[PDB]
Amino acid sequence: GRSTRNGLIVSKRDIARIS
Amino acid sequence: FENREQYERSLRMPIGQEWTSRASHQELIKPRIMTKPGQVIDPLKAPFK
Amino acid sequence: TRSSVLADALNAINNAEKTGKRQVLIRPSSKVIIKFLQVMQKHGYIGEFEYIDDHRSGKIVVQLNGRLNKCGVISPRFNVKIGDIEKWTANLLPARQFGYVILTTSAGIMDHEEARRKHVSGKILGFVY
Amino acid sequence: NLRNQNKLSELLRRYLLGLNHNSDSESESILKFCHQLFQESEEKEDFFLVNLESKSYTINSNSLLLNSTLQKFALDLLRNVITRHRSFLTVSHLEGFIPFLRDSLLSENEGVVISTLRILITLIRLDFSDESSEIFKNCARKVLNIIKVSPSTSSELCQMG
Amino acid sequence: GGAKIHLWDVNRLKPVSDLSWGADNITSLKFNQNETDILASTGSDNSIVLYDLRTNSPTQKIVQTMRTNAICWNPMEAFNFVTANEDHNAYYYDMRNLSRSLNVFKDHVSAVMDVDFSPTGDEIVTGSYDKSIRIYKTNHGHSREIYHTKRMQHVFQVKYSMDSKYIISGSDDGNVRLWRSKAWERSNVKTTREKNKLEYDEKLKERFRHMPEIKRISRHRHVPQVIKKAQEIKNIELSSIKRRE
Amino acid sequence: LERMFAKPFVGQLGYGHRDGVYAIAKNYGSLNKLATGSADGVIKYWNMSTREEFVSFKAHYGLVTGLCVTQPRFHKSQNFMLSCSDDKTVKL
Amino acid sequence: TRNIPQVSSALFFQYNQAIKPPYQVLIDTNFINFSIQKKVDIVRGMMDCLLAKCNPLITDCVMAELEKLGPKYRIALKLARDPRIKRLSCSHKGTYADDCLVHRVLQHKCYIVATNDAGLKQRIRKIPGIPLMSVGGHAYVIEKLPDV
Amino acid sequence: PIEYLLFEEPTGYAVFKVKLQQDDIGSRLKEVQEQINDFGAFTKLIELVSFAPF
Amino acid sequence: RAGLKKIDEQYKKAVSSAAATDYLLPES
RNA sequence: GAGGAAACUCAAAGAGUGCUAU
Repeated sequence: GRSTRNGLIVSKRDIARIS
Repeated sequence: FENREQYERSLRMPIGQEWTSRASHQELIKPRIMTKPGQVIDPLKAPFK
Repeated sequence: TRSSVLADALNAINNAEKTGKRQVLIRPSSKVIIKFLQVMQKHGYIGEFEYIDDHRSGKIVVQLNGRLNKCGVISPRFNVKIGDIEKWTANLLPARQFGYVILTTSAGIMDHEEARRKHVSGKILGFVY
Repeated sequence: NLRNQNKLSELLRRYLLGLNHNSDSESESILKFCHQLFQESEEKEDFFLVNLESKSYTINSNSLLLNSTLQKFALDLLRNVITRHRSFLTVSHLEGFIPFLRDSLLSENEGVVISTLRILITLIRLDFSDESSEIFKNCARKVLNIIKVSPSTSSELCQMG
Repeated sequence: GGAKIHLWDVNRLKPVSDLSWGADNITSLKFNQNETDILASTGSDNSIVLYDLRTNSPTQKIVQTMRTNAICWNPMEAFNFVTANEDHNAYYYDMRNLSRSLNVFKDHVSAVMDVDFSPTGDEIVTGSYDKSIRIYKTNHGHSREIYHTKRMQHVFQVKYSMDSKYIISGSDDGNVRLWRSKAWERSNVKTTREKNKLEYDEKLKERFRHMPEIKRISRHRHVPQVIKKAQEIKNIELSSIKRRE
Repeated sequence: LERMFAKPFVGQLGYGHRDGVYAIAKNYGSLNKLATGSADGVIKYWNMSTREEFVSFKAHYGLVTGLCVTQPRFHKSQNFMLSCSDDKTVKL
Repeated sequence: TRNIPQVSSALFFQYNQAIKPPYQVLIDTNFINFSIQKKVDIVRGMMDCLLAKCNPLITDCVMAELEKLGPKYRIALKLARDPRIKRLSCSHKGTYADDCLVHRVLQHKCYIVATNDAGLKQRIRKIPGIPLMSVGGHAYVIEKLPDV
Repeated sequence: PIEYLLFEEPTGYAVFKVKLQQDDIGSRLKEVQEQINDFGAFTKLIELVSFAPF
Repeated sequence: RAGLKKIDEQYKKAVSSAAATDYLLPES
């Protein structure tokens, strides 16, 4: 996932793909 | 040192083999700290502290 | 856009570790922040840390021993399963056994280790390694 | 861990209190039972094998802790019995436990030694043979050794000493 | 030394005695080598506490502007010890009068993590987070030498070989390194001629120690670039304060 | 001459420790012996002459927060060392 | 005394009949870094790519090179120190790892070389019967290994 | 910590006394190893005290 | 004074010893 | 220019080796 000041960002598609 | 006079008096004589006798050369040169090569050096112990 | 207090604390700790500073002041404080900190501390990545109450949000000061490679808060809050946990680690940690993913479950905030041992699951918070 | 050991010590005390009210406490069988506790108390292959574990096992030895824990129970049970039942407080009944008392006196753990001192104080009045009498003399020497090693007299072991 | 400083005996599984000045935790300790009954400890509140076993109680306490990470007692001076402090400084202290320090060492740029006396008692070695090891003469306040390399990452343990001829360093990179106490000296037995000739260079160098040219050569060292920029900015900060005050 | 002779580094002790070294203890009675520890919980006893380990122990689950060598007088052939760690134990 | 090295007895033309499971892989410095980038375990990936037990070897030179890299690559140093990794001693002054691996390969013909450096890769390609291992995409790849 | 050395020769037993003890830490350093080859340095280390021929 | 005093005897003793070595001169 | 012969001859250097070089 992309890294941001707020924090690392993970897409919903990634969550489904990993899951 | 406190002034030059104390300095140059300390600086006046060389230590050299050409300049001073072989014996006088040896006592002028022997270092303050002397340790045996491969022996244990232990902390000092005082007589009655 | 302002960031969450957790993220700010994490970034401050990372920055200071990377500049070699040994003490960091974090403000504001929170139970999520503090709990995540003892998780780190149990894993030894950080040392002594201390809490100022100012009658307000509060402040922390953390001793750093330089063993922290990177710590971060992951987002968004997606749920994690027990028997599946491993793959997220493989995705979210540099290597197999290196690092600790932090997860908030019904039994509290904890690394995935005490998590799988307790057979508990819940929400992921971030990572430390 | 220590906190669990403290918890175990409490239960063993709760068990001991129950025996005090147990009818078995009045029989001679318990002395044999306490006797039982004392004696019971006293390259090419690796070239081929895949290894997936980077963690090494940590060395631990809790057998001594079991020995002391069992040892402590039997001393406390024995002292509780003899104080409660006067008939058991006799040389013949307690002759066999003397070799266990002397061994318990050398034990590293202070609590078991404390219980060893408590029973020995109970048996001081009781008559004993030549071999069974030196234990009192030896313990008098040991408590001085405890006092010598101990930094301060304000200690649970030393106070009992 | 943990949350509380405890005295232990090998043959007693429980802590034999409990020492404590206050509720604060203890970070480090070091027994004395000459008056072995005296002990000193370091606390997280920037304090140094002294103890005597003969009395079984703490004896004296002083609070510093910063925490001390390590403390070493002088092998040749029973009442004298050195402390590794977190202000890039190492402080030399006489036990009897702790209101003042005997000497101060300043040449590090990060907090000194470990300090050790030479078993001869006439040099001290300091380890710092700034990736360097410094050796100081006991009567002089500046290091005569600096050790370093890329491969060492943060000095956390520095020790003198018990013969005073080598220095052992432990860093966080996972390597324990050995160093010569004097870089130019060699461990081989010398002929009486070599011993006299090598000796002559010493007094003759000590003889003209402060001459301009010899200072240029003798003082010069290869220091990592990270350290000097820290030193150069530090000198600017100090000068502004001094010009100011 | 002294500068071009200034040749300080001599070597390293074997392969070192896994994690960072945080505790070193010297044998005040033996010249060529060290006990070293790291955050990995492993402790190593070294022969300085060989730069080789006498033995290595995974002493603690936690970090080796202290290390000392001793000659315990229990109430020539073997040496003894003491290790303490944040796991709330000290091992001889 | 003019000298012509003998061709290794292990080699039939371009075929290395000598190499058999389990294999030896010498690890190059870059190979650790790229491995961490792709989240591929050193041991599991080798045994997956090659379908055989793998006995990785890190020489002193490459170990020195990693721990020369600095604080940025402390992770690589830690992974390189995994106990399943064995370490190989060296007896030459230079810390240059590229030549050391080449010299070992010319001399002993059981060794796989795990590297990504374009400079190294062609040379080992010129040396006959040396399987070449690299990490590409999502897993490792073995080039000159007839058994696969 | 070595003060006497026992050596056995085909003619007999030879006992030596160690005047100087070599460094143990740098025992493998090249310069000390060269000394063992060098008679001049070596003679400083030890001396013959007794010899008992068969 | 003591350290500065002491070096002065290291001075005078050295020169006096050197004068004594004027005797060993092999010839005249 | 390339060489040859003679030596208790006269030189200029290189390398190794030996002998208490303490």
